[PDB]
Amino acid sequence: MRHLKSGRKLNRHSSHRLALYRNQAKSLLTHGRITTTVPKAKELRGFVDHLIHLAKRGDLHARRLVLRDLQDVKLVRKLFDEIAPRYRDRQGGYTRVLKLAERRRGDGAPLALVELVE
Amino acid sequence: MEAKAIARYVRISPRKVRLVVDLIRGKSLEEARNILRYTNKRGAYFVAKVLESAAANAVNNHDMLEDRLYVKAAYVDEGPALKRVLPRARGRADIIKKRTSHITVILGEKHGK
Amino acid sequence: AKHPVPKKKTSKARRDARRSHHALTPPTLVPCPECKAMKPPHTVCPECGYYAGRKVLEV
Amino acid sequence: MKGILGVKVGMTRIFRDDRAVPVTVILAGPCPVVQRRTPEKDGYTAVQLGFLPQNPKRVNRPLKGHFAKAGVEPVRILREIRDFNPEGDTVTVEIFKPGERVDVTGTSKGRGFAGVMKRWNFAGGPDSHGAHKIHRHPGSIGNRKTPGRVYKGKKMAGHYGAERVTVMNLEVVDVIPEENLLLVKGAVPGPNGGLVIVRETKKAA
RNA sequence: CCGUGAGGGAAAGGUGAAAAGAACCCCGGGAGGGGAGUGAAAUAGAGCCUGAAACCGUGGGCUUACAAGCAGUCACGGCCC
RNA sequence: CGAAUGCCGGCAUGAGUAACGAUAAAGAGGGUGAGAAUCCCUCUCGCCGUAAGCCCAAGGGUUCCUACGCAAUGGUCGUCA
RNA sequence: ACCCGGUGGAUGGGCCGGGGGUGUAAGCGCCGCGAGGCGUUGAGCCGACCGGUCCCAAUCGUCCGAGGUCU
Ligand SMILES: [Mg+2]
Ligand SMILES: [Mg+2]
Ligand SMILES: [Mg+2]
Ligand SMILES: [Mg+2]
Ligand SMILES: [Mg+2]
Ligand SMILES: [Mg+2]
Ligand SMILES: [Mg+2]
Ligand SMILES: [Mg+2]
Ligand SMILES: [Mg+2]
Ligand SMILES: [Mg+2]
Ligand SMILES: [Mg+2]
Ligand SMILES: [Mg+2]
Ligand SMILES: [Mg+2]
Ligand SMILES: [Mg+2]
Ligand SMILES: [Mg+2]
Ligand SMILES: [Mg+2]
Ligand SMILES: [Mg+2]
Ligand SMILES: [Mg+2]
Ligand SMILES: [Mg+2]
Ligand SMILES: [Mg+2]
Ligand SMILES: [Mg+2]
Ligand SMILES: [Mg+2]
Ligand SMILES: [Mg+2]
Ligand SMILES: [Mg+2]
Ligand SMILES: [Mg+2]
Ligand SMILES: [Mg+2]
Ligand SMILES: [Mg+2]
Ligand SMILES: [Mg+2]
Ligand SMILES: [Mg+2]
Repeated sequence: MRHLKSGRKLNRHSSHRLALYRNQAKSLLTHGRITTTVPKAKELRGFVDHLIHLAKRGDLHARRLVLRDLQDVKLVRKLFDEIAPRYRDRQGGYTRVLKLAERRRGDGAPLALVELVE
Repeated sequence: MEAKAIARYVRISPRKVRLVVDLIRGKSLEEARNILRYTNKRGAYFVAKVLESAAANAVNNHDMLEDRLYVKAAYVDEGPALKRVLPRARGRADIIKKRTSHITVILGEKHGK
Repeated sequence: AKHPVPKKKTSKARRDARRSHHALTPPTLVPCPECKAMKPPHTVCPECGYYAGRKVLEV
Repeated sequence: MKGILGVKVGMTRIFRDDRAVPVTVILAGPCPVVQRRTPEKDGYTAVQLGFLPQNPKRVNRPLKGHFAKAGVEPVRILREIRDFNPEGDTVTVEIFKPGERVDVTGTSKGRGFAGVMKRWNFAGGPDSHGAHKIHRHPGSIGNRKTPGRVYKGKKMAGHYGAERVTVMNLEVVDVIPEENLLLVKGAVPGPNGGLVIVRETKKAA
């Protein structure tokens, strides 16, 4: 077994896997589009969406609970004042994932793309 | 008429390549071309290179109407290996042999009938 | 090199008789919507393949 | 021998004459008899049933809407009952009065490749003292030059679970004919949502 | 090359008569091929005379998925030449 | 010459199998390039910090610096060394 | 492998509701010299469980597949 459990283990342990996401996030919300392994992305969605949804509701407490994952004032700023808006009338899926048709060579990893919808 | 294009001494192990040289035997050079481009195997690359080369020979030297030829024959042959040394535990030492291939890809002209 | 070991040199027969499986399969390809180029399904093809969210095109 | 099909809602203790506890809610939805396999055209007696209605058309061709009851054919007509002959139309649920006894047959939980000692409760090894990478092995498996083989049924690790399993003489606590619901006594196999079937107890009857 | 040292101690010869050692064009980042050209000969093309056997292939003929095997042999039978 | 756990060389089998050498850890953007998980740059993350940092001695002997380069060497890749 | 989906669709992700687990977040106000305490407040946060919802993704397509020997 290891049935109804949900949540990829990415050949990484706690602190790594976590600090990993926080780095995918920071990237994704700075460049709007990132390219990674299909799986590393299929997870990124929820971690970010949350960050973004916490932005809409965007008050002080939200500014902070969000900061906990980005640590960076700027950007955290650019997210609440220029990203959050674009989605105020959108409920759900503030993030997209599109698979690429080519695989990293001398490794062969299936790739994907990740951009903030809209 | 037909046109071959043999890539000699390609540093890579046969059994590894024969794999793909088998994915394109007897096919539309258009078909092949495609398959290779999208095949997760180091071999793909090398076969392509050759394939695309006989394609050229077909056109340029034997007049063959590109868009009308297939892979009449293909097949990779074993070339002299590279005996390197792999040190083992307890002063053992082994001979790892880096093999090498001779990839042949000859072309033929499809029906036209 | 140790405890369990191969009792007999496998016959050329049985050798290839086991590799009867290693046979590699051909990729799964389909024609791109726009460009008359061939490409594997459900993928933002290598030639502007897709609509809406940027299709990482060749423009 | 009363048949019937049903998923398996969930579990929960109840209360009766003090002495609380302990049932497995399972719904024996309307089961439209879609065939009645005769001992003449078939050799034995039974009743194809069909469950979950559904299928706004994923239903290829074969379908078999033949019997004027194939109401948009159910997802799992799967299984007949055997030596059962209803009121020639849809099995109620009220086929069951409380206090009766039943038998549930279900697809057990899938435990994939299971080590010995779950699959068979083998004693395992000694966590300390000697030990050495055999903390969970099957130990020995045979004798020396005679027999020189291993018993046809020798227990070992492998796929374990996700097999048709049946638990008997389960007491029928209750039944809500309104919601097709049916309550029993915990012991019923499979996961939630998985399909199960309910016969009358083979105990005697 | 091995050994601190005394000392141990290998493997490795051959294009052609003459380099005439392959201009130039094509594929290729190269390597490598394909044409062209030299030559009596190019599977004499320089990891070069002859190039055997193990071993790895590609193609064709016969054959094989209810069959018990020191693998042959002796009979009949098909199929291919 | 068919046998000497014979000698020398070559090629098989196990096998695409065990491995790929500390569980300190990675992610992304932009370059260059025929070709980038592996090279340069930038941001983020992690590790050492009585060293996983500095200065000497021994030993090593061009490994230093720079330009041009990847056949081989690098346990993958390599435009890097 | 098996099973269920693939937009004429609730399959997964987000989101919302509910369970559930923590034990009453931050900010502000008041009391205390201060550590603190009180209120706002059972708050805040909240994986997996039960549901709802097309906001993101299952787009578009391709290849196989019988036409039944003889009394
Ligand atoms: Mg799971
Ligand atoms: Mg930690
Ligand atoms: Mg040593
Ligand atoms: Mg399971
Ligand atoms: Mg024990
Ligand atoms: Mg132990
Ligand atoms: Mg023994
Ligand atoms: Mg030439
Ligand atoms: Mg000669
Ligand atoms: Mg001579
Ligand atoms: Mg010779
Ligand atoms: Mg037979
Ligand atoms: Mg015989
Ligand atoms: Mg003798
Ligand atoms: Mg020998
Ligand atoms: Mg093995
Ligand atoms: Mg293994
Ligand atoms: Mg391994
Ligand atoms: Mg290493
Ligand atoms: Mg030097
Ligand atoms: Mg240097
Ligand atoms: Mg290398
Ligand atoms: Mg190494
Ligand atoms: Mg370069
Ligand atoms: Mg340089
Ligand atoms: Mg869903
Ligand atoms: Mg909730
Ligand atoms: Mg507070
Ligand atoms: Mg709806």
